[PDB]
Amino acid sequence: SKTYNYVYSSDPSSLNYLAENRAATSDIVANLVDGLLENDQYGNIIPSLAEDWTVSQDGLTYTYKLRKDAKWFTSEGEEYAPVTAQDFVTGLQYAADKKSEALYLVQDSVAGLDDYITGKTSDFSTVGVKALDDQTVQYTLVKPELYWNSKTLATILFPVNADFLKSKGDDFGKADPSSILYNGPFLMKALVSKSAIEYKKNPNYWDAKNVFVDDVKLTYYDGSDQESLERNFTAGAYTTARLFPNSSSYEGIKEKYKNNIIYSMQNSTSYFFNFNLDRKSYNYTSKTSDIEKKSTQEAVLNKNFRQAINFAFDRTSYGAQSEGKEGATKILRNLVVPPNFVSIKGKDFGEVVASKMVNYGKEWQGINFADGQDPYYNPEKAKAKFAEAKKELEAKGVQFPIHLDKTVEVTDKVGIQGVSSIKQSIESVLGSDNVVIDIQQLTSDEFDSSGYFAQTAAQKDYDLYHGGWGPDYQDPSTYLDIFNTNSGGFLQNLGLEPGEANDKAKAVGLDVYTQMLEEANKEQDPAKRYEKYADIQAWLIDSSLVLPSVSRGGTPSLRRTVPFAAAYGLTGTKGVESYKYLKVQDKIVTTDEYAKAREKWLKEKEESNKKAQEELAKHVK
Amino acid sequence: PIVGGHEGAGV
Repeated sequence: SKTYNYVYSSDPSSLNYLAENRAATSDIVANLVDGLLENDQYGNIIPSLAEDWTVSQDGLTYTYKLRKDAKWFTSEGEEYAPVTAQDFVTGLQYAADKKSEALYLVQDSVAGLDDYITGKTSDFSTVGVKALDDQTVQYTLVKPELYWNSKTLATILFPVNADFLKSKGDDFGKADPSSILYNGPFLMKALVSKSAIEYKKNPNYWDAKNVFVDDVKLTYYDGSDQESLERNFTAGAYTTARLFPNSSSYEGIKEKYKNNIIYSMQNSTSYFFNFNLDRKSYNYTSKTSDIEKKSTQEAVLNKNFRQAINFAFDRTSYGAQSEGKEGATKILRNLVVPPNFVSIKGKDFGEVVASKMVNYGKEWQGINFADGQDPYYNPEKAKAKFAEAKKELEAKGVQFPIHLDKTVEVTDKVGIQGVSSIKQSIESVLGSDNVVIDIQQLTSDEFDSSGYFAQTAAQKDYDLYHGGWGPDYQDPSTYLDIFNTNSGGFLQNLGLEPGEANDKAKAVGLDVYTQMLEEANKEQDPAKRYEKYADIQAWLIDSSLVLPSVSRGGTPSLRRTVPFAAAYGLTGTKGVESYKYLKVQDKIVTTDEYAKAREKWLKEKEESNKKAQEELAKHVK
Repeated sequence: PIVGGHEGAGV
């Protein structure tokens, strides 16, 4: 048998793929539960549980034919029941009943669903998902969505068996392998907190022929032993290893692996800093008085202040802390929407956003949003913005310096160097009599409960947050909706709760942002629609409510995985997340071999995508 | 979905 061995860092809060919007859950369930469609190696959307599908000529009705040989299994591998179309009716109703955190993906798209979720109706037979027979699911939409099929790669549209769901009650989806059923490539054999995630190939999976590893073992990695990755790889214990050029170890490693260091491409997951606009929890702070806390509360609502932070934040120095001097810029991402995520009459989205920035102020003149460079850092612009902020804020009684708390895990040595760099650059440019970045080193429980796994905005315990978004479907709105005041998935990280915008949301203009989103969403012509979302992204950059930082990818590794064997997806959770298709080999891949494989994949991908787009028309009813 | 983990795009 063959085995993939590496590491993981995020324990899931649950396995509830219908209720969670955290990647800590979907990164796991991607390997355990299939939906209607999935990805091939080229980012095409291809059959999964659905062997075929059609869309009506008006674009409102999608019908899917489920393959007859797909079954549910228990975590121990026993057969439970065949997958049926009713499981998709059950899944959507459960997501609605449980108020899933990812409901924005469907609540405004599926006919009747918003009425059902909000209690206007009580009858799920009025909602636009139907099992026409055991093999046929039909969805009915409120308006056409060319990106609807890409949404089926997100877990809120995955199926669940109603008898299992009822049998399990509130035990369904807990962090225990027996809490869900399995119809995907793997069964979950071990899920041990701060220790291990282990998968075993399901030999009875409908597509077992495309699963080339029999075992996947992930060891918990808390960040305190970055050298262990290469150490275990060289000892034959890991299949891959991320390299850390800053380390004292790197000298000899690059000697030993001169011809094996491989750099990945930057991908569509985007990270950014944001501010806590309505902080309620001060368990982790270096502020000693209520006047300091109210001063920071006022500062983060001031646009000039946020812009000053933005221009003072040296992205190159930050990237260098994990990538080294040479590679510091390889991970930089300057928009939330990746610059080539869509195009508008051949022009990349990011070049359209760039063309719209000077309109928002002359401080943006010449800005370039391409990946892999820092267009923000500018000490003279930062100091000028801060001087205007300070006059506005001082008149409100605000006291300086403004203290900003940033958390980091105490074991996360590389992360600690990263946040140290942000402290150094901001304070160097603006002056530590004006701004102080207070780093709070937290235990795992402290770090989880104050940030990523906090369950309410009031529990967020920081002034500055560094999080990110992985796209759920193929449209700029997957990213840009996350700050909307009605239902934005990233509102709680800004200290705001979805619902009516409060005075702090209105102070920073997120109500206007939300109205812009609603108007852009009405556009169905892709070029016009994307241009409206480009305006929205430009507004957001100018607001400096996010400070774009880095992407995933762009990092050095050693590898015994086969290049470009795994699925790839621009959006959704059935590409790199899945260990289906992935292959392992005996030879450590060389840089030259990887580059030859990459150029081959890049060329095949364009050809493959063009044929996939031609195939689309055959599916129109 | 929401992505977290360590600091930035950390392991």
